[PDB]
Amino acid sequence: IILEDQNCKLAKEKKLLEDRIAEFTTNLTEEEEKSKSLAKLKNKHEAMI
Amino acid sequence: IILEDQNCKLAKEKKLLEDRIAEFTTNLTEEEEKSKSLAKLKNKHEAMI
Amino acid sequence: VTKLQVELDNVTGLLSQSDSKSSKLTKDFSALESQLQDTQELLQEENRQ
Amino acid sequence: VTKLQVELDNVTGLLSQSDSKSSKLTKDFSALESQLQDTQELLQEENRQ
Repeated sequence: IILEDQNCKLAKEKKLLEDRIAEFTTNLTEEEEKSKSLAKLKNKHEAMI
Repeated sequence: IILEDQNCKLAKEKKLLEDRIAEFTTNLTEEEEKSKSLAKLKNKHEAMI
Repeated sequence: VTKLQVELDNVTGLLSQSDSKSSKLTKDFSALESQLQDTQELLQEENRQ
Repeated sequence: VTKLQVELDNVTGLLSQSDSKSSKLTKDFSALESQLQDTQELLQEENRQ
């Protein structure tokens, strides 16, 4: 009986964690490209300079 | 044991997701720090270029 | 001019350090924000259950 | 020299704004810590009830 309440609680938490991970992981893709793209942008000014 | 086995494997998901969500969120912000840090440093090259 | 150029690199380093400190807080902000979402959203399920 | 001095003021202002902006981010990081602990305690205590 105690495991049912604990298992049910972990089930809802696991479902919400995976759903929230996609909301943050999706932004990491855009930030990863923007962060990496900005890195080469600084090198462009150095090469142009 | 069968119920504990499912809860045992399911508990790792809630713990892994909770532990991965902290790293995933920090990973997304890591690009912002590098992008912002590189953007600030790149601004110096822009003013110099 | 030559001294200010080298001095500008040192001054620019402080901007990255200050930005890293400010961006570092945002790293934990997204982690805590994502954790609060899993907890705040779970709070609604707690009352429902 | 004058251009580098102007950039130094902007660089000093950027680092100062970043450090000052980091102080405001501490409220969000500190608020989430108190909210996460309160939400975590509420979720944990909800299981006991």
